Amino acid sequence: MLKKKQLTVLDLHPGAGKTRRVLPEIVREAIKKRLRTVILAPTRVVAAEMEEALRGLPVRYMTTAVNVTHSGTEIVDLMCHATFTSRLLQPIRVPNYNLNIMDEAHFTDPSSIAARGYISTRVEMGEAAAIFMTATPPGTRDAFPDSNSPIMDTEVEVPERAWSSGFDWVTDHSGKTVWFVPSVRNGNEIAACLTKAGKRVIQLSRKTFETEFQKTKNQEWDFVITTDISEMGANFKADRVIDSRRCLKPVILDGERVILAGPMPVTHASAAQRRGRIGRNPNKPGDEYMYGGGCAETDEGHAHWLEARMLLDNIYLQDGLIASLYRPEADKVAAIEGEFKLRTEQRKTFVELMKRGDLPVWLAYQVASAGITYTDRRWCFDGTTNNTIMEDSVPAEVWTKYGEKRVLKPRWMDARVCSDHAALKSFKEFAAGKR
Ligand SMILES: CC(=O)Nc1ccc(CC(N)=O)cc1
Repeated sequence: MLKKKQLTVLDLHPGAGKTRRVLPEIVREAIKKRLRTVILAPTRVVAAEMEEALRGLPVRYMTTAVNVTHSGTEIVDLMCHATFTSRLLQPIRVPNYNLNIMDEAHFTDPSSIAARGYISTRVEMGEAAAIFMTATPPGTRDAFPDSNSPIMDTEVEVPERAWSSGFDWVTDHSGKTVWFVPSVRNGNEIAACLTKAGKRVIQLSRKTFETEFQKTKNQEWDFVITTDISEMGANFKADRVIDSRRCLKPVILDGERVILAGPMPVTHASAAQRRGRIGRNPNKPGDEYMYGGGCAETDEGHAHWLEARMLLDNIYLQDGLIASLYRPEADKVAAIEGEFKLRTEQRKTFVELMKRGDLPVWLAYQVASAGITYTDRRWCFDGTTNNTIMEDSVPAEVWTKYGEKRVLKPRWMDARVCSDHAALKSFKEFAAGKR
């Protein structure tokens, strides 16, 4: 694998030991061969599990998620997918790694897609080797891959709202269930319904994942209600998955606004990863996968692939060259390569709107490409009436940094800034000049 110009897809089935058995073998060989290596974890939770798998190996953990004291001499770096892409974007030196290992390489967040595009382009140029570790590579059509133990697969109507009757099988179960929902708001309704029925429920989503994931180890629970973030190597001691088979798809409308379309079917890769949370123990056959819908290729035209092009257009590679997306996922977007390349000062604004601003890539780009500076929040209030953000069925209002109460009416409307209470609270803080 470790040879220049090689990209290997390590596509062993879910639970086959890619992280705990194969990765340490690859890292030992890399260190022996004096290959400057990067390992990319999707989340801090996985970064901490990798330290356990790699313990005793000389690895520099470029994350506060790992409390270890480094030799200072390590030639293997470990960081999150997003950290890698972030550093490429910023005026910070990133080694031209000889070996690029991406764990959970199916992750479809924009920074992950961009990282795959950058790495696969360096491999294509003959500069680097890469290993993409995932059971579900891009364009996989298999929702039912192999497992460590047999799984009971059942197609069944899954509730997506509070219920009173008709779903006894949900609550009659005496084990532990991981339930994939299409949104935080949908999970909140199901969680409230299960709690009312006497169940102990933990909710996971991207913003809460590190804190709340620890509760799956520290407290007894009956249900975990999670969004798609638990497709990225989240492990549970569960005997059932309930899968809505539904997700939200961010869609850019008329290059003007972003909607959260759906819910709509998941990809085959997503369904396989959801299912792959169970069947992991060869001594515990008969874990259950209950699924409420079919699969479809809902990544086609999904905003994450356009946002990945916005990131990759702004990453230096060589002179004026621009990294291409990883070939198997390159047709998911219809962008003109280079169309999002920003001049130095607009690029800095773009980066800051994403890092400190915590704005979606698309929205960060619209603001930066308009020549607006990071702290200039006038755009949050001067949009069309149809861009009015609502809070409890009335227009959302903030006090501006001038101390004037104004309706939130952004010039560019991205549904992700108000998809749940936490998102809207954050965007209100942004519009008010509070970060
Ligand atoms: C947002 C923007 O300024 N331009 C844009 C380019 C291409 C597309 C189509 C696609 N899904 O690939 C959508 C939007």
